Amino acid sequence: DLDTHFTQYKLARPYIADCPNCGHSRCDSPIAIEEVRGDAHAGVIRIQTSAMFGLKTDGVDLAYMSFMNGKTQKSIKIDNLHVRTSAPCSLVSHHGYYILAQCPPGDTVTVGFHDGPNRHTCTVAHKVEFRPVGREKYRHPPEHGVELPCNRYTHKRADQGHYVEMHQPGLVADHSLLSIHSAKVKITVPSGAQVKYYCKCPDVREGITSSDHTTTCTDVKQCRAYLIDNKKWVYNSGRLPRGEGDTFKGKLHVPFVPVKAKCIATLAPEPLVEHKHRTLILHLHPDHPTLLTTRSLGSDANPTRQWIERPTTVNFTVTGEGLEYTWGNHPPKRVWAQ
Amino acid sequence: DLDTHFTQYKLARPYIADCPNCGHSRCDSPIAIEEVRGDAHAGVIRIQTSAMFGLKTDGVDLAYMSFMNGKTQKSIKIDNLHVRTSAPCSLVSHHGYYILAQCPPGDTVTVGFHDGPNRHTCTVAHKVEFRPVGREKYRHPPEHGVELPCNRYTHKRADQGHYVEMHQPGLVADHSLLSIHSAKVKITVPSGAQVKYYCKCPDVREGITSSDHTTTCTDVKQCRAYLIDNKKWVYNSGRLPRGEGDTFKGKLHVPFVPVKAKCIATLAPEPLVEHKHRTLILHLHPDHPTLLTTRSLGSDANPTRQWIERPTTVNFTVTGEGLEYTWGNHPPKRVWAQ
Amino acid sequence: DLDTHFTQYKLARPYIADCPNCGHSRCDSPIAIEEVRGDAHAGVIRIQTSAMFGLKTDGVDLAYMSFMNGKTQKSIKIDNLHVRTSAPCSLVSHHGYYILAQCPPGDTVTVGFHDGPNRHTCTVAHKVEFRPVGREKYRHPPEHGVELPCNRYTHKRADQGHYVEMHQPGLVADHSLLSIHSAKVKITVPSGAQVKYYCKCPDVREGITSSDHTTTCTDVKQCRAYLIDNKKWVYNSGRLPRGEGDTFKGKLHVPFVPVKAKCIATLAPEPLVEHKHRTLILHLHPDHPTLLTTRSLGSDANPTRQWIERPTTVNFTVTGEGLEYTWGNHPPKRVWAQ
Amino acid sequence: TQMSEAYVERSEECSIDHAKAYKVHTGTVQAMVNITYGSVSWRSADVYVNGETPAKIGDAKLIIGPLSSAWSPFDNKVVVYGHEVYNYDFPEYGTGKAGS
Repeated sequence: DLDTHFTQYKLARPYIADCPNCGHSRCDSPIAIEEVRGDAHAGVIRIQTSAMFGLKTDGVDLAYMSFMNGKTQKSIKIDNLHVRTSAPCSLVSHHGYYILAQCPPGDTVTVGFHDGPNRHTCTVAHKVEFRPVGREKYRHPPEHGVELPCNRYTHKRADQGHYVEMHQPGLVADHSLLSIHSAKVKITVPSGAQVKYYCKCPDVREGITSSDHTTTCTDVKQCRAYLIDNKKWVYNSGRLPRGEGDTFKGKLHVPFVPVKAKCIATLAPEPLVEHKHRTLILHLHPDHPTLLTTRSLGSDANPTRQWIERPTTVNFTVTGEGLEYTWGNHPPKRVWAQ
Repeated sequence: DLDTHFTQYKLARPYIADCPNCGHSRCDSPIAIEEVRGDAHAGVIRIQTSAMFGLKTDGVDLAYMSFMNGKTQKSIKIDNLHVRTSAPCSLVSHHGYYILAQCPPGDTVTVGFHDGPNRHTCTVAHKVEFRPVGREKYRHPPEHGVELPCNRYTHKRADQGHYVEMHQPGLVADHSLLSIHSAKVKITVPSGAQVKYYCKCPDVREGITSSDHTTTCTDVKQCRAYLIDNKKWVYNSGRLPRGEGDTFKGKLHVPFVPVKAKCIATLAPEPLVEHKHRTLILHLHPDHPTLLTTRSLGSDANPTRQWIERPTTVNFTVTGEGLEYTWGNHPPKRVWAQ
Repeated sequence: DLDTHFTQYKLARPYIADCPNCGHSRCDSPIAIEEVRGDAHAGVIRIQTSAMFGLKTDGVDLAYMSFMNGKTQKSIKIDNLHVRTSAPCSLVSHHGYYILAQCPPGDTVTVGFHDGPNRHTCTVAHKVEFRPVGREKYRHPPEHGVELPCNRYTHKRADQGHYVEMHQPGLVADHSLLSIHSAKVKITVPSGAQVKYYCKCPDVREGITSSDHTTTCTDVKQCRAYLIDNKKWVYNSGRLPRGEGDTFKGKLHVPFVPVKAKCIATLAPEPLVEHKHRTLILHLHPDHPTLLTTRSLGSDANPTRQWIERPTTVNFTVTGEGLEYTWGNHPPKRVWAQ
Repeated sequence: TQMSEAYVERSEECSIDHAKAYKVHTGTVQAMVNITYGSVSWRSADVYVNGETPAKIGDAKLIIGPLSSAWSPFDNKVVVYGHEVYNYDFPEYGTGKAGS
C-alpha cells in the first residue's frame, strides 16, 4: 500500500544546495540538510535533507535513494546512509526529503550516504538534547519503569496532518553546458529543458531553445548557463533561488507528523521511610537527578521542590493537617501525624 | 591449550533474548546484552551477551562467532564485531558469552556484529565511568608516569576462579513450526527435538513427538508452538522462561576474572617552591584535577586537602614541628623552618 | 606543482615507533603518533604520524600511502584512513609525515587506516579543546554571522615557513635475521643492507658485514642482529634510537604552517532594549554562552564584564555622562539620559 | 540584488503540544454523595452546591450547600500545559514580548 504517495514520489525530484560544512569546507552537497526538528522526547529527530530518497526512478525500490549529481539525478543503493551526532545515530525510516532517525545528544548533526567511490557527507551546527518525560531527568530510554504520555514523531509515513509546499524550482546555473565551438561558446541542452541564456556582451537575450551558439561573447565565464527544469517540481528551499513565473501546486504532506505517543520512563528506587515524633525522615538514594515535591494539606501549602542527585537525607515537619510527597514519578503518597 | 575448556565450548549453545533497544525498538535480538560489568579501573568493560563468541561448532575457529537465528544456529566469521559507547570502543578478547573491551567513558553501551546483509545490534542504558588509579583525576591512560596497584580484568580466559550456572534452557515458541495441513494446524520438528504442544481447544495435551498434526483447533494463533531443545544448554538468563521440569547443573568458568594488575598512572607537573619566614608558598600548575593533601607533623595534625583544577598559588604556615605535603602521586615531601 | 617537494617526497622513509595505546597495549605501530598540535581556533588539527602519506614508492602520488611493514615499505592506496576523537573526525589533507584534520572536541586522538586483513591503528592521550574566535563560547562554526581574524592551519602544502630536522636512521634491531644452519647461526641481508653481528659467546663482537655467518656462537637467543639502511633518512623522532654518527642535514618543510585566515563567527540575537529613568533595562536571549562587556563613559570607567548563558534581564545605571555596552560580537553602542 | 523574505508560522508540533491560557470565573461546584441511611444502605447521587437544587435519587430528597468558603485555588489567570496546571500570569492576547 506504499504506492498511494506518488505526489511525493513522482512530482518531486532530487535537489542540491549549500551545505555549510560539507566535508572540510562549504561545498554544494546533494544532501544539504535544513529544518531539523529535534523537539520530541524519546531521542528521535526528523531531518529534511535536500536529497529526496524513496522509490526508484519510476515506481520501485523503496530501499533506494535518489540524489542529483550535476545536471542529472542518479538512483543508487542506500548502503551507507549515515546520520551522526556527538555519537553515531541509528536510522529508523525515510520517505521523500525527510528521514527519521534517533540520535544521542550532541552539538552538531551530520548526514552522509555512500556513492561508493565518494564520501558525500554534510553537517550543520544545531543543539540536540533530549529530556525524558517525567520527573527523573535521565539520559537514555530505560529497560523498564512506568509509561507516560510523551511527544514523539510518528513511526508511520502515510499521514496528512500537515503539508509542505512544492512549487516549481528556480533556474540553476551550470557552466559545463557552455562547450567550445573552436572560437565561440556553444550551450547544449539536457533533454530539451529550457536554458535561459545571455552574456555580458549583446547576444541572444532570453534563451528558450535547443543547443544554441553564442555570436558575441567568447569567454564562458561571462554567460548565463541556466537551466529552467521544472518538469519535476521541488520544495521551496531557502538555498534555491525563486522561479520568477509562479509558485506551482504540489502541496505535499509532511511524512512524519509528531504525535502524542506513550514512552517508557525510568522509575527511581523507593525511598527508605523512617518515622519520628511528628516529623517524617526520608532516607533515599537517587540513581539519577530527580526532583521531589512536598505539599502540606493545611491552609498554608509551604511547598518545596528540590532536585537531588547525590544520596541525601531529608526531613519534614508533618503537622496534624498532614503531609504529602511525590518522590520521582512514583504515585503521590500522603501521611498523617499521630 | 585453547581446547582445554570444553565445558563451555560444546555443552553450551547461544540463544535469543529480549534486547531493550534492538536497532530502533524493543525487538528480540540474538546479541541480547546481560550483566555489563564496568568495575575495572582503566575503563575496561566486560559484557555478557546471549550470543556465544569463541569457537566454531566443535572446537575450532577462534576468529568465528556463533549466534542463534530462529530455531537453529549458524556459526559465521567475526568479520565486523564492534562494541560501542559514546565513542567507539576497542575490543580486546571474546570468549563464550563474554566480551572484553576498552571503552571511552559514556552513558550507553552497545554491542553489534555485522552479518553482511544486516547489522543485528543491541544496546542497553548503563553508564560506564572512568576511575583513574590514584589521586589524579585524569581521563585516559597516559604514555608515561608512575605505576600503581590498580584493579583490572585480565585478558586471559583459562581461569577457574568463578562459575555461573548453565541449566537446561526453558523451551522456546516457534510459530513457524505451525504450518497448515490444508485445513488443520500442523507442527514439524527441528531434529526430533521435544515439541511441547497443545491448543485452546481440546487436542494432544503434552507433545513429546515427531511432526504431529492438530485434530481440533484451526488457528495458528491458538496453539502452543514450543521447542524443548536442552540437548544443548543455555545460560541462566533472566530473560528466558525456565523449564519447570528441573534445573540442570553444568556451571562453567567465568572467562575474565578481575586481577590486581599494575596500570600506568599519570604524574602531575612538579610544583614551583617559594618561601618566606615560617611560610611555605606553593605554586601549582595542574593539567588535570589532582588532589593535594597537607599534614602538619606537630601534636595537632591540622589536615587540609582540596581538589585543584585551575592553576593556583597556595600557602602554608610551616611551624618548627615541620609540615608534609603530597602533590598528586609524587612521593610526599617534608620541611623545617627558621 | 605537486612534484616540487622532492626533499621530503624522495628522501624520507616511513619509520615505526612505540605507539602508547596500539589497539590493546603499547605495540610498535607503523602509525605511531607524534606532536599533536591542536593550537588552532576553528578546530583544525595537525598530526605528525610515523607513516608517510601521499607518495607511492614510484616517485610521487597522492591517492597512495607509504607505511613500513617489516623491513620494506609496503605502500598501498589510502582508502579508509580514520582520524578519531570523542566523535569521528573528517580529515582535510595529508602530506608525508603530517595529516591535517578537523575534529570535534574530545580528550583523545586516534589515527588509523585499515589495510583490510589488519587494522594497524594508533592513539595517544592528548586533550583537544576548541575555542571559537570571538566573544561567544560556541561549539561549531555556524552557517552565518560576522567574521573575525582567526588563526588556523592552511590546507596548502607548498610552504617553507618552518623546517624540521631529518638525519640518518639509527641501528634498527631485527631478530628475524638470526637464522641457523643446524651447525652455526647464519646472518642474511635482503638487498644492499650491511647488518651488524654481535653474540654472547667470546667471539668477534663487531661483526659489521654483508651476507655472512657467525664464527663459533650457536644460540640464537644469545645474539643480536642490528640492521643498517642508511640509503634513506627518517624524522628526528623521540621514540627512535639515535644513529651513532652525524646529524645528517636536510630541512623538511612543514606542510601546514599556521596562517592568519578569516573564520565565520557566530552572531548572538539582538538584545531587546527597554528604556527607564536613568536606567537601561536590557532583555537578553543568548543562544550560547556569550561575553557581555559594558563600561561607563565618564571619568570613572566602572567596568562590568560577566558571561551570560541563561536568558536574563540585566540593568545598568546610565548617567548623563553616558554608557557603552558591547553585547556579543555586535559593534559597540552608546546611550544618554535626561 | 537579493530579495529575501521570511515569516513566522506556528510549528507542526502545535497540534499536540501547546500551552492553553485561561481566564476563569467563580463557577459552580458539584459533588457525588453516598447516603447509606436507615435500612436502604445505598445511594449514588450526583449533586450541586447551589442552595436550591433538590436531589431525589432512590426515595430520599435533599439539598446541599452553598459552601461556606469561596476559596478557589485557581487564580484569575490560569495556564494549562497538556496535563499540568500553572497559575502563570500570561500578559494578554497580542502583546507578548519576544523571547518571553
